[PDB]
Amino acid sequence: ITGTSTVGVGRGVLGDQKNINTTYSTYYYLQDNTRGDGIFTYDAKYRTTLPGSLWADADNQFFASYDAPAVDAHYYAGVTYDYYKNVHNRLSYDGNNAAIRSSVHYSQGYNNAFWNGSEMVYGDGDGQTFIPLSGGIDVVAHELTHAVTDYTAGLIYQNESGAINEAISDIFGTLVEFYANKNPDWEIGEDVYTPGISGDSLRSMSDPAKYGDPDHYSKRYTGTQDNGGVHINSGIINKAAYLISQGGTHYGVSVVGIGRDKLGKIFYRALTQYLTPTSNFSQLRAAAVQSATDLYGSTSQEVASVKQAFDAVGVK
Ligand SMILES: N[C@@H](CCCC[NH3+])C(=O)O
Ligand SMILES: [Ca+2]
Ligand SMILES: [Ca+2]
Ligand SMILES: [Ca+2]
Ligand SMILES: [Ca+2]
Ligand SMILES: [Zn+2]
Repeated sequence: ITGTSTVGVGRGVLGDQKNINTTYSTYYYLQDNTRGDGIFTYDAKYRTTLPGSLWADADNQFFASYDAPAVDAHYYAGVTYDYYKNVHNRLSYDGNNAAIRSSVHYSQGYNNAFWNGSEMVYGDGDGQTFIPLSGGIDVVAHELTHAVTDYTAGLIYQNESGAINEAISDIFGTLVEFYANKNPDWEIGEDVYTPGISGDSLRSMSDPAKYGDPDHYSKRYTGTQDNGGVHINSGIINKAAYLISQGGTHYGVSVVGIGRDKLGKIFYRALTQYLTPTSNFSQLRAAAVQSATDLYGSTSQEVASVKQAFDAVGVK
């Protein structure tokens, strides 16, 4: 909508106060004009018609319980935009400052979040498996990263290409979490998963097997569930990315860590220059090796570590 840019204040899902960029025209709307062609947050009103209504508020204060998922979806979309712009020189998900749209309060008891081809969508959770999923910066950045992938490599959401697609979203979700630097880790969704259980998460990149996901290609799932295991076999790539950044010895293979920033540069270049819709894990290895070669040189430690990491997870 047309209006003047304003700064509201509210509380997110976890009770933390933050400022939000809003737009004033009779009401104050969750429309951030400071980033690209805007970040817009919508109320789906417990239904499944999308996007719903652009979030409107009478006083620019967002402290009601119902406001909290919208505050975080809006704010963390901004963080994610900033990460891609500041770190990778990428303007929104399409590289041309496309408007970023999110809807919250999707359906009832909805234990998930997704990118629907056009926008991000967040359930509130059922209060036991999840609380409202926009409370997780890694979840928000995971979903927006699907938009990036969809515009760039276009990895088909099935089998190995789909597991790469998922791992890319977990990788950049995690790198965005570190960029914001609140309580960062290599786990996925810990801030919104199982409020009654401390210390767990939906997936682990440092130890995928903690939640039954494979950490080596020999353990890959080959059935048909979950689009051929896209959220399962992502563990193999997540583990490789974790090893590239942090190092370690995994099934006897030692990897020299090179840190998160270089992990991000290598995988962003692979995503945007080398991967294609049909890429498999072997092709991801080659794309990552080539990306590291481009950035750091063929004789670099960075290239050697990429090779070590894919060796360690059984990807040749
Ligand atoms: N996002 C993953 C895990 C969440 C499961 C919650 N229902 C999936 O859709 O499979
Ligand atoms: Ca208000
Ligand atoms: Ca965390
Ligand atoms: Ca996390
Ligand atoms: Ca928990
Ligand atoms: Zn995903």
